[PDB]
Amino acid sequence: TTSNFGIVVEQHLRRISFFSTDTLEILNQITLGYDFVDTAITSDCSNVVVTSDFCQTLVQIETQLEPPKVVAIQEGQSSMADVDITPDDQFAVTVTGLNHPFNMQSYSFLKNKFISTIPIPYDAVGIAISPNGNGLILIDRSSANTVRRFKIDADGVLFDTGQEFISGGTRPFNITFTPDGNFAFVANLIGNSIGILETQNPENITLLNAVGTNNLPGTIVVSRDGSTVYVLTESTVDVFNFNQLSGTLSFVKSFGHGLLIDPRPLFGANQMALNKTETKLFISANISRELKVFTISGKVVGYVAGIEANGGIAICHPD
Repeated sequence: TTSNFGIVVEQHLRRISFFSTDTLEILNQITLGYDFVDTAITSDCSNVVVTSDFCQTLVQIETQLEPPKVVAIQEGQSSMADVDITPDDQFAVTVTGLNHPFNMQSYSFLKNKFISTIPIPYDAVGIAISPNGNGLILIDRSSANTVRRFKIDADGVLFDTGQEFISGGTRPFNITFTPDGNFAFVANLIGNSIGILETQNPENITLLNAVGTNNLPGTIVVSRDGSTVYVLTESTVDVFNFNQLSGTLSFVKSFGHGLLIDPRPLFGANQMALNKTETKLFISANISRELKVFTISGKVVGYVAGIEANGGIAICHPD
């Protein structure tokens, strides 16, 4: 029972790998022959979820044994890409990938089945569930340069509020909450800016402002105290400080990962994660097909052996 590990998708091998945060070597490689996209992991740290696009199949696996044991394989109504889990670990929620129709789908970890399905707009990418427990869901709408607000209840039933909000810049692509659920950050992919939304009151969401970034911001990682924010770019990681009273993101510095990556074809899937000691960044390079590890200061620390990165990435974080 170790909690120094993570999981990464390799879409072209129709495979996934578990790797150690410590040694930086593979742990277990499960090959199921699906169209894999993104992953989530549980608070508990005990169960994982992987999605698939054209295969429209979600797989669930238990992580605490000799070799990792997959335990459910369900097909959804339609395709799947970004995933988040509710903060209580009871449900997993999925958003559309490339092939239509376009639906949001929730899945019960207890019942090991899907529970609700609702249609989402054509331009929908990225998903984020608030850690409050208030059950607010927000997704990006890339062509309407707006973000839309959804609901999931205690049962897993999904709802469409049809409330949309400016994203700050243009081509909103990925969203990430603060650990307390009071702000959300939207990566605006051509706008080259992060948007910042007031989400403490989900009946009254508002955009406050937007700070700019290097070319082509993909994924937002935020440290567990909420004061440091890391953004994955075509060429760099950017770090900002966040000020939780005034709602202001302040640039600190950037460093270049020297990797080839391209968010677009992974529909909102996080290609970066922080170890449990928020001391190092793990990056999943789409196109260099490498899992590189850096320190948050930019120091490169080394890559993992023989993983052809291609898709989402998640690291173990108990809490």
